Amino acid sequence: MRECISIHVGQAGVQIGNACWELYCLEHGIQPDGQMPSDKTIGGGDDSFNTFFSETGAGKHVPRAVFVDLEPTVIDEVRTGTYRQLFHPEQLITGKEDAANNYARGHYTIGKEIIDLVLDRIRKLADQCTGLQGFLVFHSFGGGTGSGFTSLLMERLSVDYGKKSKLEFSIYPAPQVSTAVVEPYNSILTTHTTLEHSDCAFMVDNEAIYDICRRNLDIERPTYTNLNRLISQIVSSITASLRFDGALNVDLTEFQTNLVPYPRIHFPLATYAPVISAEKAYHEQLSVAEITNACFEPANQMVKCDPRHGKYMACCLLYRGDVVPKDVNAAIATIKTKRSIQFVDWCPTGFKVGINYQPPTVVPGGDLAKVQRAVCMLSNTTAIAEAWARLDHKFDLMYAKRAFVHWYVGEGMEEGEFSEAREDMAALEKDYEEVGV
Amino acid sequence: MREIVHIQAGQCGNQIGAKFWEVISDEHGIDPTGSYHGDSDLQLERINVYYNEATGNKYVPRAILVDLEPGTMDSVRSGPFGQIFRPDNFVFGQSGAGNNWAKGHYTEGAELVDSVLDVVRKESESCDCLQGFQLTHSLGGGTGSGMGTLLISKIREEYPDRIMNTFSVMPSPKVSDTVVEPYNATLSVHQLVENTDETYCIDNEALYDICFRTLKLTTPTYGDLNHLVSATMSGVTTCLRFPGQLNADLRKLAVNMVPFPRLHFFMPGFAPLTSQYRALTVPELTQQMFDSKNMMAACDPRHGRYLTVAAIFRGRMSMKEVDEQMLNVQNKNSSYFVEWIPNNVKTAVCDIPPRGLKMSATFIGNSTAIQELFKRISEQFTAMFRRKAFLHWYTGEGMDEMEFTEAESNMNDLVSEYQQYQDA
Amino acid sequence: MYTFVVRDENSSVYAEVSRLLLATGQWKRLRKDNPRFNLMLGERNRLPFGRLGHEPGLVQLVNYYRGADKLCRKASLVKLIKTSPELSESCTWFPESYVIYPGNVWIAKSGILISSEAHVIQKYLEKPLLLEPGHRKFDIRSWVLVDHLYNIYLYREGVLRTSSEPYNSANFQDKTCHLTNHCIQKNYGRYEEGNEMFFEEFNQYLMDALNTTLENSILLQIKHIIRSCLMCIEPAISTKHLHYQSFQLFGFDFMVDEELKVWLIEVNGAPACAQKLYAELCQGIVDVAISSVFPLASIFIKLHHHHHH
Amino acid sequence: MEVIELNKCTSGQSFEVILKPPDPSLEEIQKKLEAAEERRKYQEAELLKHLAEKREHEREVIQ
Ligand SMILES: Nc1nc2c(ncn2[C@@H]2O[C@H](COP(=O)(O)OP(=O)(O)OP(=O)(O)O)[C@@H](O)[C@H]2O)c(=O)[nH]1
Ligand SMILES: Nc1ncnc2c1ncn2[C@@H]1O[C@H](COP(=O)(O)OP(=O)(O)CP(=O)(O)O)[C@@H](O)[C@H]1O
Ligand SMILES: Nc1nc2c(ncn2[C@@H]2O[C@H](COP(=O)(O)OP(=O)(O)O)[C@@H](O)[C@H]2O)c(=O)[nH]1
Ligand SMILES: CC(C)(C)c1nc[nH]c1/C=c1\[nH]c(=O)/c(=C/c2cc(F)ccc2F)[nH]c1=O
Ligand SMILES: [Ca+2]
Ligand SMILES: [Ca+2]
Ligand SMILES: [Mg+2]
Ligand SMILES: [Mg+2]
Repeated sequence: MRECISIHVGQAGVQIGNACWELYCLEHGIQPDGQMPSDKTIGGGDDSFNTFFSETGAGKHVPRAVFVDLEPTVIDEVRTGTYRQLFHPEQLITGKEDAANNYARGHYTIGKEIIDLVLDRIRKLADQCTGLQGFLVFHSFGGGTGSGFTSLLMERLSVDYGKKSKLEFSIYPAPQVSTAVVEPYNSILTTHTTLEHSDCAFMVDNEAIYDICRRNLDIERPTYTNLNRLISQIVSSITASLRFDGALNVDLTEFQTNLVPYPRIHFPLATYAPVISAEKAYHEQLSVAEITNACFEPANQMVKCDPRHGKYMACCLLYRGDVVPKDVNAAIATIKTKRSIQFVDWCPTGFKVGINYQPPTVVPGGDLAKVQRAVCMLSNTTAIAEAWARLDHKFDLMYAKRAFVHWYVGEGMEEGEFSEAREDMAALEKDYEEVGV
Repeated sequence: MREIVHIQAGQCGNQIGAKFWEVISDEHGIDPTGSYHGDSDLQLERINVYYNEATGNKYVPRAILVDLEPGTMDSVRSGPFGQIFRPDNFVFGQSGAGNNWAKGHYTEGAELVDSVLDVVRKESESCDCLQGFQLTHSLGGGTGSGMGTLLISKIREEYPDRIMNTFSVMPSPKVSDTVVEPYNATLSVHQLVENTDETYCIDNEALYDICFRTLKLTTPTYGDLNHLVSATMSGVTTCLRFPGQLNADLRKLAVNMVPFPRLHFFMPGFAPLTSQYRALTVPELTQQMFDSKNMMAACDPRHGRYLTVAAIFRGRMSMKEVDEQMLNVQNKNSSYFVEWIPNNVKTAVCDIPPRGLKMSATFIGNSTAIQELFKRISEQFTAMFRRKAFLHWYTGEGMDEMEFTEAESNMNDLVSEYQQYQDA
Repeated sequence: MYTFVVRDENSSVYAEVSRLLLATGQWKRLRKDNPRFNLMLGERNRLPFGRLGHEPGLVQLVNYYRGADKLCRKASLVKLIKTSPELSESCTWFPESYVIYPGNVWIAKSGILISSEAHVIQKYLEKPLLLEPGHRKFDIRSWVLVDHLYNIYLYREGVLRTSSEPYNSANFQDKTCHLTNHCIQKNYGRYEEGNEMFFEEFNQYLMDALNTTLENSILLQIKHIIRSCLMCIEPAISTKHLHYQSFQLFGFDFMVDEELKVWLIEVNGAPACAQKLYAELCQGIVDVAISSVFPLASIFIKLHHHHHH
Repeated sequence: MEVIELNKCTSGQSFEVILKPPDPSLEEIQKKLEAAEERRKYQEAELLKHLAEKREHEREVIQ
């Protein structure tokens, strides 16, 4: 096997990390103390789950995880929480003073004094790896640490680990659950500086997850805990091919090959069904057809957009539970004739199906009901550029007036880096249309 | 970033300042002698923000008391919660400042300033992570205005990266001690434009009107005005003094409220206005806190546009109903919020309500309408200054007319700058 | 109190819809670039559909169906018809049309060339129906309103845009007898006012000259074409289950031949109404398309037909 | 509609179905981190140069 290191930068990164590692532990039967009874080779192994967990002589299974945050309070709740024994203290890195929702403060000012420490703690994990693949980086677009320090990290990782892949799990800003007003700036700035350094990036619009929690889980005012437990189910779906026996998406390089033919256009749209509430008394269990068909409804997408007015470059269906190849092919046939699924001319109109027979694991006392079968579609569609236009428009409105800019400049950053980063986004939007129209 | 250092300068500063520690000590369950007698752990979870822990498990305010005469600081020590303050932090001169900015800033206050800074340095030294400073003062008098703005300048030199916020009571002829207040305020505003991250513009005109018109008090005392200020000061300080999952410090807040550096003069507000039995519904709080009648600065927000709004609700209510009601006023009065800062109204809800009330809301608005305040003081200034009236009091302390002309020009610049964004 | 924006100034139709909304006391107009609206009355080109339906607490509606340009451009309309099964290459109500990029009489269009020598090349209807007295060509315009639920509403008043010159087989270069557009004519107003005949008179002429009615001879075929065209593209454009909702007004241009067969010529995305009918249609757009979505304090015929097979 | 490269195992299976055929260096980073720190320390100098002038005006008035 080949090892994968997960990095969780900033509040959103950290708490989503929490959710994922809690879930990964349930999926692999690993307990809070770190023992895994079903594992028979004590002290090591080259199993599929060992890509995400290392092992010690006492029998503990240890996440290949590094949590970074420029202030203590969030990572302190990992240190004192249910999975405190799971991690070594060196994996959990914290500063004293945060980035104040300021990209420049996170990248340039406070980034510079912690970047070398973080790289060192990452090298401690990379030296336990017999054959490192690369990195899964979790962060927010809107936070200062999430935007600023992530982009600096991604720059240095390309230098120190040039041969390795880098995947992003990115939380795109939603006004309904952010108190930060300067997120458009932060989102564009990080996306400019991280673009050449990220091989495949999975965006998750908090707006989409929030309504899925309202509409389908009946949660009146979704918390971050509600959002994170749902995101982790999606993240797990995506990373299960790395952690379980299988032939589709077995390494980080195969994600880039299958999903990203055009390297700059490396933002695949995730869609996920079914999301069903545990408080729901009577639930009729959905079939392969119904849940596959649910992947082409915008209400289930991680980012709200319209795939009908765009073109696909690649599609991946990743099933969990009671699913057989012929029930999937039948559903794909039915769906092709009813819906608008137009591909680009140079790519084959087709689907890479992956199945795991183990049904989705659900966090006890959580919001999600147990299901017989579930699916996560991963599709690189040009419709997701809708997200960029929106973000870019908001940027343009504020930046025309130089609103909030002095804060960034005041942390050393140059005004020219705003328009420089916006032109890269202006180029990116234009790449999407050339491909999609 | 957790510890805040509070400073209170002059009669007004020390009065509203003493009420602040009266209100918040009650909310954090701290008695007049400094001992804890609460019930919720939430009362002690972020107690370090405003209190130092002392031997015997006593809580001592991180508060520095300043004046150029003993009078008001002897009243504070005699008053209901005066015993809780550290005695070393009572720093005072003798000869006063005679409502004279020059005396506060340049002559009398100069003599005292370095001893006040030593107490600041003392408090600042034993602070795990200092997030910034807050000052209470009036801009109308001598000490709070002159020495307060001098202290702000000296703190910025020694601590250039910490946040400096103020609670600045503006003068008004309606509530007026001396004819020279407009002079004192104009000289101070120029200081605050340069050296503060946020300034909470408490207008005494506005507090008076609220006591007169919308609270049926015929003869309002300073205590009646100070009741409204302490309720508001508790309000703006809640989100740091308690949780609830709000991961914010003064800088984070200042980054999201101040789009332009010079334009950081906020319009504070409070619902319901008190001096009750029926608790207000979420629609009433929302309509009231946006209501001009509940604004602590005497400006009509309809005459300006909001750059940013921050509303923080206190008590047990539906966050759904809050979101709905806050979205209802934006989407039905969208001309009064600038389009070029998307999503500029942000909101929080705290579970713990203040003393007396079952649910309240505190309003912090960075509206361009605040120009009306600075225009009013600029008019009062020019009326006197065009005949060089009362200037002898300042020139006798070594000031030149040039400095007045400058300060006049700087405030008229500030007003022009607010006008720019109101039309864009 | 709802809110809207106006981003089409030329639009004579939605100029009146804007006016009718304002004169109610329950709709406020905002600036062109204000995001906090309920209704967008949007531009023709580059309407930013990606920005709709993303404002918290606002139900957003727009007066255009995204992807409806596939029915309204001529080049795509031909390609839609040849590629869709629901309207095939053997489609009886569409003229034989081809695509080459920049009785054997044809017509080219996107400058209009009618010859045999010589964008889309289309089979030209050599023997059309000719109104008497006059011996002259016409085209019928019907206004269709598709709401947010995809109810297809045909407005009951259409109009014949007539030629005023006798139709000539041999003389192709003379454009005023072959092309029956309103601009090209302005004999401008000899027989009927502004070359505009309405559905009452045209029903009466048919009864007298041809012993039939408009409802039977022509309008059944129109309704079949409107329904067929719109249901074909419903999956591609429908805003059911979507985070913003759409409606749109369309204009369907028809041609009736000598043997009373109706032919589809063009679908019009941003259509202009006839002078008389503005008041009623623009009230109808408000009643059915806007007020359904946003309720305040029939002129249409609904098209639906579930034949079981 | 062809079902290609089917691989099966005890925990799952996977296949493809086709419906139709068709960086700056460590020098440059550590450079431009510091160039912002130069502008940061120039700005803080300008502040303490400006404040130094306020201090000599304060002495000039009392004198
Ligand atoms: N889904 C999700 N989003 C989050 C979470 N925490 C924060 N966010 C979002 O992230 C953005 C704010 O970024 P944060 O991650 O809090 O900021 P940070 O990385 O800690 O950076 P600084 O606060 O500037 O140090 C907003 O859009 C929030 O809604 C979380 O736990 N889950
Ligand atoms: N195949 C055909 N047979 C007979 N007449 C035809 C024809 N194709 C077009 N025409 C005539 O040409 C005229 C204008 O052409 P067409 O309707 O294709 O474009 P247009 O753009 O002028 C309509 P509009 O601007 O109202 O949408 C029509 O009035 C019609 O009578
Ligand atoms: N709201 C309020 N204003 C006050 C109070 N005391 C004084 N003022 C105002 O402050 C100004 C006088 O300043 P003061 O603080 O007495 O002078 P200092 O002691 O030299 O700072 C006048 O404009 C008064 O209206 C008070 O307790 N409350
Ligand atoms: C509603 C919330 C998300 C907390 C918010 N977003 C932007 N501003 C705010 C709210 C505040 N913003 C401020 O700048 C603020 C100032 C302040 C806070 C203190 F705790 C102490 C002193 C202050 F001056 N107090 C606030 O309550
Ligand atoms: Ca093992
Ligand atoms: Ca002396
Ligand atoms: Mg943070
Ligand atoms: Mg006094």
